[PDB]
Amino acid sequence: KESYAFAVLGEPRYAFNFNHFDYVNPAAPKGGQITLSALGTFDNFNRYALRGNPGARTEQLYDTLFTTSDDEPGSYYPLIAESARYADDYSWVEVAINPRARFHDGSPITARDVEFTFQKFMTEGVPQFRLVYKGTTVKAIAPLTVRIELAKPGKEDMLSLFSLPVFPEKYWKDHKLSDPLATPPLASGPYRVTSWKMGQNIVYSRVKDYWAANLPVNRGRWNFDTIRYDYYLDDNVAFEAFKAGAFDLRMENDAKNWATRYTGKNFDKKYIIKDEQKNESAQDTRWLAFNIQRPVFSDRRVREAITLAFDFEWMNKALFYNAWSRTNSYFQNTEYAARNYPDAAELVLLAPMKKDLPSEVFTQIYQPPVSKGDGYDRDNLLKADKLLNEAGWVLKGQQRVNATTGQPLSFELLLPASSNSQWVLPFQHSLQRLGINMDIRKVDNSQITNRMRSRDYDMMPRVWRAMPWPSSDLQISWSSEYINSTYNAPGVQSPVIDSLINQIIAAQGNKEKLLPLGRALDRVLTWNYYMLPMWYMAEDRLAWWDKFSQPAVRPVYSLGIDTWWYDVNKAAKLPS
Amino acid sequence: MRTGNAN
Repeated sequence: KESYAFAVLGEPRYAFNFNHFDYVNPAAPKGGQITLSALGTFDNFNRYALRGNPGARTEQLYDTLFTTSDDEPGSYYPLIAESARYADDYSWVEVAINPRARFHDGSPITARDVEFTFQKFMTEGVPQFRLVYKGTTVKAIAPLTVRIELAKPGKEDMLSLFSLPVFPEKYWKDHKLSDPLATPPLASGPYRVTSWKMGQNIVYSRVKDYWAANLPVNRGRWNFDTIRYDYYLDDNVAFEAFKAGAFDLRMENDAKNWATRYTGKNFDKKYIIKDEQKNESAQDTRWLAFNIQRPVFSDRRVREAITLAFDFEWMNKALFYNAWSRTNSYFQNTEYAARNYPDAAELVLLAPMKKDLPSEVFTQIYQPPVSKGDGYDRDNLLKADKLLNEAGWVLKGQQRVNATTGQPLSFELLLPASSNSQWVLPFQHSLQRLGINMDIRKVDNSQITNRMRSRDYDMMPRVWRAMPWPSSDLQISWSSEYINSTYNAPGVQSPVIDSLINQIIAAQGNKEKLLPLGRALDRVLTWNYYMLPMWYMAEDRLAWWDKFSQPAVRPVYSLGIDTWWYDVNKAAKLPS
Repeated sequence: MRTGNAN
């Protein structure tokens, strides 16, 4: 009925005596600069717009009603809100707003601003928002009390509204949410944009009189006076800039960099620290999306064949120092991954749709193709050939052509110019040995963003962000009605997916019913070969210039850079 | 993501 803390599943870790998180130093000193890289470019400051390339960190301009801890999958703690009263089914909540809550101009954050914000997303926001919150109302029932009512139960959908940025009506009444912003909006978080150069840098300054600096969720965080993002057109130029000291911190995503290029005077003299930690929670995964709305990838057999042409064991051994693990799940390294045979609860979910399922969903555990790693896997390439031929794509000369029409089998791989892409030519070569032509097109960050959003590609790389439980967000990425959300990478509209996700969205907060539902969905998504699995590693590889100190404990779901601070003694030992 | 478009 009344609480200070919420959890999507289970109970919140910091439900009692909450003074600060475990993964901060509450005494961390304020001051100093951290300089970071970003790849590509940006052209505006509105993260929530229908178009444009928003600046680094422009999704954290605003405080929210509650904020999530970084050492838990989905637990919410007071930020702008102090507390909430609620129905046992979470279908309604009355949120008490902290009377100290202020925007950067020193004006109050009120229940009206929250009501205004919800209506703003509903009428000018991304089209998925009004679809998800279609039966929902958000009303200021008192100056500092906002009442949220859902039309149907959705504990996660309710808690997700706690993460909505709270906009100041006084500013946003004059700007459409759907339009990009050439200058930063009036905001409220612990850092404000203070200068920038369009497409090149953004500087954030710590708000020194931030109203919430001493809330428990904020203690020991937001330590740096300045956070600077410099933009680099590709990762090789950024990595060389890092080694020369042009920015302070690097997340290393290239296996060859890590294995062979962390060398030179700066490492010998220990000006740069390098660190590698096993990461035991849910994992981001890389994939290549097949646009299944294009005729070239409409047939599951052709998608299966092209997958067989991707020689991961060769790439890992010859190119990547054995660093990577093969992606094999949409719930990678969680309990929701379909890594065993369906149990009885899964078959109750699955058997009704047997006619619309690959039969392997019932008989086999999904395993991406394995080669011996020698190059030229003959079993896998012969199977690819067999499947292509069945789908009507047959060799005429050295080229695969449609058996009916004589059209060559050809597609374009769309790539960001900014990425390393060492796997691309070997994949192209493998495809060429099957008679498949893959054109490579590298484009800038603004073209890539636009085309990724509109699905104007045959194939492109996509990251599937870690999903620690089967979230109601899955509908946005996979359900037919959300096809134009920008998150449905293959273009799939399936009644099987829809039905399993409708079940999931009706079981929000219920781990017992979500376990077999997540596994079931995982079998459907994987066995349809909607995307070509690439790789991940359960290990964070970080390097930084030795000017920082860190809390003893690192959070489970993030690197915790926002808990670091500038260490004047370590920094004094580095050259200019 | 319910509030913004991909990246």
